[PDB]
Amino acid sequence: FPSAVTIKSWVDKMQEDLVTLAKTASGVNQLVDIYEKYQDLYTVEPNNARQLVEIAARDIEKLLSNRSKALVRLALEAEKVQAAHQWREDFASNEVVYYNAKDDEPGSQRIKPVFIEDANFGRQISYQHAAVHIPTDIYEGSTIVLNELNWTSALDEVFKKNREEDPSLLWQVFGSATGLARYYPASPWVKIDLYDVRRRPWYIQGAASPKDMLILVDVSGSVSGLTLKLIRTSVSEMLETLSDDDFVNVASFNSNAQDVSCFQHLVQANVRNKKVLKDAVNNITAKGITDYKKGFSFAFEQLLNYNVSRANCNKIIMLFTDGGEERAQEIFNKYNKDKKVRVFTFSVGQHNYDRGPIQWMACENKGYYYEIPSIGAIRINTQEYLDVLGRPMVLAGDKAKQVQWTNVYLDALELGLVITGTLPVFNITGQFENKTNLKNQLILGVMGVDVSLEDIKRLTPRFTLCPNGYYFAIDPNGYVLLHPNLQPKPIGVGIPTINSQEPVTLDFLDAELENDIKVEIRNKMIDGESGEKTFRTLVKSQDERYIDKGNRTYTWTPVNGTDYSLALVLPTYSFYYIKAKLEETITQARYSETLKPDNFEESGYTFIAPRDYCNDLKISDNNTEFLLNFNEFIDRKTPNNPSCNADLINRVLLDAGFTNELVQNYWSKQKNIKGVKARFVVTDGGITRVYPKEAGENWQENPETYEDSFYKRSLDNDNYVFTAPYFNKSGPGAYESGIMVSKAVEIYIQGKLLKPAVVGIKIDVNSWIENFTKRNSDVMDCVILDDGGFLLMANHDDYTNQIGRFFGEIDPSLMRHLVNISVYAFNKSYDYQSVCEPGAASKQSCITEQTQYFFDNDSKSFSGVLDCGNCSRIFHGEKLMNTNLIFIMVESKGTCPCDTRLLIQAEQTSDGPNPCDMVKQPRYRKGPDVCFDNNVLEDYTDCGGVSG
Amino acid sequence: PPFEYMILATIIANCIVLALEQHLPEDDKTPMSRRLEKTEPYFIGIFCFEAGIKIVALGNGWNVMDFIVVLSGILATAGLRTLRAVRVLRPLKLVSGIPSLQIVLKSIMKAMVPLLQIGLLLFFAILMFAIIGLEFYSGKLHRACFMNNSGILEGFDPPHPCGVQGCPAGYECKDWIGPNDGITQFDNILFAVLTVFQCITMEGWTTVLYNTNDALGATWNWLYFIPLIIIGSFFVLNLVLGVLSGEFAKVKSQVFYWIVLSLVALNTACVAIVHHNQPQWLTHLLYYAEFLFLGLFLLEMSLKFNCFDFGVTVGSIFEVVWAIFRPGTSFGISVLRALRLLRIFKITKYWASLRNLVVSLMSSMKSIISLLFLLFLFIVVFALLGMQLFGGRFNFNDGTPSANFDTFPAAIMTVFQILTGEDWNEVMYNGIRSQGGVSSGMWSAIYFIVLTLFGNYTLLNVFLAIAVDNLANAQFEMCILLVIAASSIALAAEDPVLTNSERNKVLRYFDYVFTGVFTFEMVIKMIDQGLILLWNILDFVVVVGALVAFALANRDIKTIKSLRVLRVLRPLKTIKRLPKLKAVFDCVVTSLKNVFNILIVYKLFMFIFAVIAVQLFKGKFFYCTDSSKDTEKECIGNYVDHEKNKMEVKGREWKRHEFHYDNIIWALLTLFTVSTGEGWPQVLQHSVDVTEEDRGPSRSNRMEMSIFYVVYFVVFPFFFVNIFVALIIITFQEQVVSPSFEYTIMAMIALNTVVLMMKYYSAPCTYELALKYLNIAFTMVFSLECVLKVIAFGFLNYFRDTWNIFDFITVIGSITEIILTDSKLVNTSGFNMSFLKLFRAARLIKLLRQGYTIRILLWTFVQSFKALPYVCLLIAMLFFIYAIIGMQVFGNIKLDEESHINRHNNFRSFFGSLMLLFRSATGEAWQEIMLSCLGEKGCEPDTTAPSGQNENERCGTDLAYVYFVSFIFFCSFLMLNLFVAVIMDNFEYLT
Ligand SMILES: *[C@@H]1O[C@H](CO)[C@@H](O[C@@H]2O[C@H](CO)[C@@H](O[C@@H]3O[C@H](CO)[C@@H](O[C@@H]4O[C@H](CO)[C@@H](O)[C@H](O)[C@H]4NC(C)=O)[C@H](O)[C@H]3NC(C)=O)[C@H](O)[C@H]2NC(C)=O)[C@H](O)[C@H]1NC(C)=O
Ligand SMILES: *[C@@H]1O[C@H](CO)[C@@H](O[C@@H]2O[C@H](CO)[C@@H](O)[C@H](O)[C@H]2NC(C)=O)[C@H](O)[C@H]1NC(C)=O
Ligand SMILES: *[C@@H]1O[C@H](CO)[C@@H](O)[C@H](O)[C@H]1NC(C)=O
Ligand SMILES: [Ca+2]
Ligand SMILES: [Ca+2]
Repeated sequence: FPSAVTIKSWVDKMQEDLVTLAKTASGVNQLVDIYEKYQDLYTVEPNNARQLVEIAARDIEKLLSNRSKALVRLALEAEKVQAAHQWREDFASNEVVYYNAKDDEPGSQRIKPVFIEDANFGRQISYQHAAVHIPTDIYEGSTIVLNELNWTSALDEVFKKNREEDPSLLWQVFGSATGLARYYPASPWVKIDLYDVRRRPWYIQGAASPKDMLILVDVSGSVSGLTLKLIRTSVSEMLETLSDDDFVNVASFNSNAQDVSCFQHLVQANVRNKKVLKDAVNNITAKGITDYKKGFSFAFEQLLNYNVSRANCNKIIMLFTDGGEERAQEIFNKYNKDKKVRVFTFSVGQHNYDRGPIQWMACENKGYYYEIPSIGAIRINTQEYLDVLGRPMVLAGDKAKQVQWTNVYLDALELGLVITGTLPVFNITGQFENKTNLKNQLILGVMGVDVSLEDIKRLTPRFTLCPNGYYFAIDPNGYVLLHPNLQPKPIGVGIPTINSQEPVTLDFLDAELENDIKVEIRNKMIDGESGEKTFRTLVKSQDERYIDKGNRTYTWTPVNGTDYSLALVLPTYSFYYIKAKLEETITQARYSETLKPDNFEESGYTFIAPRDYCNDLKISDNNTEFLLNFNEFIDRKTPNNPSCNADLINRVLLDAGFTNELVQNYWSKQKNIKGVKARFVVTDGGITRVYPKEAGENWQENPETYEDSFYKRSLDNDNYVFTAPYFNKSGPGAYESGIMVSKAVEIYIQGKLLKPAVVGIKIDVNSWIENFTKRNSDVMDCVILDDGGFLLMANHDDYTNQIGRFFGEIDPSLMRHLVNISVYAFNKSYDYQSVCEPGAASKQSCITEQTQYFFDNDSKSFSGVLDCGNCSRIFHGEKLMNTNLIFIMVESKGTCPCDTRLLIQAEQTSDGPNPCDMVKQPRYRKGPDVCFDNNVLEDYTDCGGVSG
Repeated sequence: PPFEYMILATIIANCIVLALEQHLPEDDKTPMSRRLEKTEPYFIGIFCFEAGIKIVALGNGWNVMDFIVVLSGILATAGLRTLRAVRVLRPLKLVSGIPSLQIVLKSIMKAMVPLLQIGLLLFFAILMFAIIGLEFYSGKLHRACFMNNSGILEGFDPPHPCGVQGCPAGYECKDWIGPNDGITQFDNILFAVLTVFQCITMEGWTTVLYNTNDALGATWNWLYFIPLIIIGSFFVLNLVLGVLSGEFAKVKSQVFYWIVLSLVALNTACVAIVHHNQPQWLTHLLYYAEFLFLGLFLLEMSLKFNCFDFGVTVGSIFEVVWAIFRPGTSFGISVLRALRLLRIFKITKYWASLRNLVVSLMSSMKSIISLLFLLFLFIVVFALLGMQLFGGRFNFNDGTPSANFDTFPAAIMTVFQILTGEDWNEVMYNGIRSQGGVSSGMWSAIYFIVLTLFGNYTLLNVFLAIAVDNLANAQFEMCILLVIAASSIALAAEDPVLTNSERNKVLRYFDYVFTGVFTFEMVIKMIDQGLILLWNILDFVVVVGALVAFALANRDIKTIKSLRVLRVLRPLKTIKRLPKLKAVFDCVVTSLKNVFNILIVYKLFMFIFAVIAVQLFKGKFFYCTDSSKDTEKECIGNYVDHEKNKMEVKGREWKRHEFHYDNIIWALLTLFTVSTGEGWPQVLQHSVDVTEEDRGPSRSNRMEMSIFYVVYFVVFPFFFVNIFVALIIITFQEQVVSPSFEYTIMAMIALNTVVLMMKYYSAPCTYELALKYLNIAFTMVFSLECVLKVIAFGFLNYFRDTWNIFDFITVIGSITEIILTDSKLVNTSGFNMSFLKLFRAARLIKLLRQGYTIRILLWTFVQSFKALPYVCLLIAMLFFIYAIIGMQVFGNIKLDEESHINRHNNFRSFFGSLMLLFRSATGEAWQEIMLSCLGEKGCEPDTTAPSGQNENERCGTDLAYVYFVSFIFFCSFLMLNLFVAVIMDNFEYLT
């Protein structure tokens, strides 16, 4: 066992050699010197967070105001047009001209469109008319659908006018209560098509106010068999119509009422709770004798809790039975004397039991009655209660016409992540004389307009601030409207066992690492208020492998038009940015000349950032043709740039000049260094240059600077940063690339810290291991680790083969002890949007538990002895100065015959967190403050059986 | 005293209570059933009290039953197998309540002594085919090809076993549970006996034949199944009716009358013209005519089958008045006035004949009122037992079946259906499935076996009671004959599909020379007889049709084919040539003449029932493809189909059920199909669900419509059918040595049979070794016995007895099988010897008759085929003729699944056509076969005779109705004549 001082001296020698080599090869000091020596082709400008947040909030509010204006115009015109209709009973003489989608008949005539190709849509569209989608179960040519088509044909003019007013307008759709959807511009529909406009979340949110549904399921013996599975499917389909603003619970009763799940009260009815309720319902059995009084008393007690967070809105009881004679008049005369709770009853299955009492209790408590005799009726009869729930809304009048915005969901027509505005349309026929009031209690339909998340991302520029800074907007429910960790994939839940409906609702606390300060900020943002807070937090890198500590400043404000709240995350060293001031063409030409691929041997392989410089420049995701297009455009287009923003262009040309002069002045002096395999510089302009042109084909990094993990890691850290290579031959570079190092360039213009670029080298593994030897020693092994416990090399030459592997996956005992003595800290998270291989009982999406390791204390020397059982494991640990490396030496594991469970830090599939106790302490949220129920003028004299 | 009538009233009330409660699955009870359970002690209170009164003064088997009932009842309330001896058996004590039913029950139980002995033969004949099929079909029905490639399941809705055939479309087959959920297979002796018994009643035997058909090959399975239907059921059914008869044997103006007879001939025509979608003016005309006829009938009643014409005429006024205040359904009673068509015979003579017929009919009808009530009590008891056994257990994941035991009307309907013997195997499968499945629910087949055995014991005693009463109301030729047989043979070797092939090429010229010979016989007979100075007209029309076909042979695709059908009459001319066949035809014709009078009243009653059913149902049998729509206006477009767990998009169609009551003719056809007995549960299910005139059906909307079918089944098949056989019989009366060795050989062969009936699938290997060694030991013992017999009796004189010859034949065959079974290098998998197992499975054929089982039989003991079995040649000719007609007409229909004309059942080949005809004669889905052989059907492709047309013309005719109806009518009539001929054979023996 070597002495501590000798090991310290050895580590000092190694770290001095590494630091000196990196400093003299990467040439950071030269870059700083040149940046501070020019100081004339650019100016430093502030990045005041408050003004930026205010401007972005105003832009978002203006966009949503345009959308609201379009919605209001469409709804008013539709109401006026429908008010004047004749309801013709025959259409053979007067055919209806309309375009029916998903087509490749008497009563109507089709239309053949041109279907040009147009941008902002990934499909073929036509601006001459509007398409119509009629679901499979609904037959076109009947009186209802023909009348709907005839009176809705007048909306094409308004669709066209809205398009002309705002050319950057996506789908505008009118969802009829009949079942058909008319959307503009016309485009063909996407096996068996089960789409229905009355089940889409925007229609559900515009049809009625949030509710407090409580489902009662009769699980007596008489429901065993086909009617049991019919009831289960009906309950699942009914749950599928509930959003995150509604609160639901499921109960069952057979001579005794109980909850089918672990919840015991109303829950938030989000994706996790809905899945738990579905799984609980799909595992019930039928046995016993029905007792309506007990079940109804239990339901009424659960609807009168108020201890927990609720919607304080529509309270409805869904009774799923088959039939019976008990009426339970005393129960209804006891709890809802004033009839504040609607009761909906369903008769499920083929049977001959008495439906009398069921209908009576359905339409005595302001409810409705439905029949589900087969699987076909499940989908249609589980969505019709929103007609009943919407009567107070339509009776309210102009007060119940407010644009509402849905959660972020994937578009049904393959357009990406979108949100939808919503406005209900009321039947106003006969209101001139105010005499009908009989069929005017139902909405005609719901108007909607789509807003793509790319439109919102376009209003929050990010290239004027450092890659570590970003924007994010939040919901009153806490979900993120936009965030760097939001992806166009459905959020997973449970485990994917095999034997575009749900929205993408990702909470703010799940998008990034949670904290008490994070919770306080989220709570202050949800209710709506301005503020600003700077603190010290730990941030996870882009790759799910590293955690770094940095100072952040959170500035937030509410957007005034809607209930959203927008925040801007901005670290230190980022309040000031580089703005290039130059207008002479000679300098621009002499800076852009060093970008052609043929001029790369004497300047190094140059990458470009696929940024949006202007419309005429296409992004190809090739970077071999994008660079050619870019420099051909810059050599062809006039310098005045009539339609090409000059800030990005000037920045990229200035940074190209700086990088080229650095390569020519310094790197060309040393053509080859025995210890360095590649030299690279990555800058804020958006260009990465690798001195060894040859090294180019080994550069498996994203061309965009803002999406480089090592760039952000080096920005956060002050000293050098080592990046561990991948494992299990994830590509080329295990031995032909080397260990990557980086160092951020710090700049002082007038005493102001600036970090415009990073530089680094790819240290050759062979040279470093040879210097380390100065080998296959079976007595002891000495290893070097980074922030994350990833191996760089060892002394056994067998750990060297498994390069870039977690230290716990090979030597779990030492890793576990290091975690135990608090030299490494680890934090675990959940990735709700991750693709998972299917299990037993294509690929699905499921929750994944992610873990990362990082340095815990600031101490440098760590020595101890591991007790693995009837053996001694003496070791020492020293951390190298001015880097993120730690050198630990341990004795060979073969001497002590012990082996513990291996410690794995990888994409571990899981199913948690458990939501049974999550609902006991739910996250803070604010519900809508507008409700529409309990109107005296409501009719509710129509049951579901008298009509039959 | 009146103390007995109070007990009778209490029993009636308890029966009513038991008829009220219903059974719900999984320990569920209706609120009404709680009230019924409340009055349990009150009903048993006096049943225990009456025991004390009858025990203090008395200190018979009916008092034992009452004591058992009350003892089981008192122990039932202390807490459940004990709650069946007090509930389902309690209505039976009504019999002990009154002496009349006690005497009636003793009349039917005293005729079972000759019936139990002969029923032992049926069990012993069932044991034969159970053993034979166990050695050939054991474990060979466990591979059905699914090959989903996505869900490793599915396939065909009727699973298709592989065996050694191979599924045509592809696929491959893993382990399969079995044909009917693993219930209908020859695994062991108990399974084989049940399968043989359930196919000896002609229920699902075709499915069993087809399941083994595509697993072993279509070469020898018919040799196992056809005799099982002939020597198993045809003989036994004949035998039981033969032995049951063994005990049986030993105003005033004529002008006014004519006017009122012609007037009632228009009332029937007014109700026989009612049909769906009739013109509105016709509706108004009939509305006026009904009132006019009712008023006229009432007026002539005031002025004046007098009693039958009294209630029927009066009933119309009540029916019209009662329905007037409730617009809706109209049962109809006015057509019952048509019974006066019987009192018209005096004008056309045979009036006395109709008087004798009607007198016998009413006399016989009453003679069964007490036995019918006794019949209904057993039905009630069995329905209650089924409710206690299968009540609330048919709730399967696919939906509860229509024939369940949940409610008393449903249980009554199911018991009645099983008694009629139609689709009882399906209900037995459902009961076995409900009681646990094949693993643990096979004990519930006893209920259906016992009930089925009483269904035959039901008609047997009712038929016996009719006959007893009916007596009281009785006071170069060889060459020309051979050229016919050659032509008949040449008629069967054709391909209906390949119209132009080598066989037809060489057969056209054969037909030409046959027509030449026939016209030579023509020309030679026009000089001897001098034309005219009978079936010779039939011969003349056949020959002129052949000449015409030849004349316009040289348009010719459909018009000429109808002429070629006339040559199927060539076997008919054999009747005249054979004097022995002429006598049988003469007897058949005279039997038809003798019974024709009853056919007239049968047709009149059928017409009345059809007219009633037309108004009762009419246009209510329409339906839409998806259950959501209830009318033709809404049943349009496309809908999503969730059937069979597979989602698919189908179009909505407003269809009509295949058998309905839209017209009088359609109602007559449906009623005839019901009378045959096939498909009648489906008709009842369709009829119960009717709602309105032009609306879709709703399940179990009106269960009172089953009264119509109950009355129809009580009247027509149960009474009129056996009146024919009874009245035909009425017009029929006037025309070595050592005791130890003999005991050991008889007892040793008993062990061999027992050893024979223990082979079963998936047996342990040591079990198979023990079985093989036992077989070898028995074979060696038999060889030693045979060699001893030969030594002690002489080799040449050993074969002097038929029994000894048969025994020696098996022993040599047994040795040959034993030696070749093991073998070695001569395995010869191609030369798979199996027919020698017949000797091993026929050792019991000699083991039987320890006493005189054959003598116990009547038709078998006495001369069976003395001379009357000559009628069997007439049935074979009918089968041949109809097979030829079917090949010529329906032989080109394209085969497809989801239809009853497919690879298993079709008209393509002569033997396939004969198999189809036999299946229809026994009766499985002959109405479905007739439906499949209808017009505008697919056509099998004609590779020969190239042409530019693909569709051309649609094969399949609309003459399937008359074809099938006439075929089954003739088959039933010839079967009746065969039964009466067997009565001829044994007339001397029974006397
Ligand atoms: C907005 O509200 C207005 C009214 O406030 C509503 O307009 C009304 O539309 C209905 C048709 O849906 C018209 O009904 C007329 O009167 C009866 C009732 O439907 C029809 O007669 C038959 O009625 C039976 C049932 O009673 C029905 O089964 C049958 O199909 C009907 N038709 C037959 C037998 O031919 C009339 O036929 C029908 N009139 C016509 C011309 O068909 C009301 O008269 C309308 N009310 C007014 C004031 O005009 C309108 O539909 C609502 N908007 C939407 C989108 O639904
Ligand atoms: C509803 O349908 C009717 C009939 O098809 C439309 O009325 C006709 O519209 C055309 C076009 O303007 C006129 O030329 C005719 O004079 C109208 N009346 C007829 C044909 O009787 C009506 O426009 C349709 N409603 C809407 C909103 O488009
Ligand atoms: C739409 O919004 C933009 C800002 O996003 C605003 O400048 C403009 O006035 C609005 N209206 C139209 C018609 O562009
Ligand atoms: Ca119940
Ligand atoms: Ca049958």
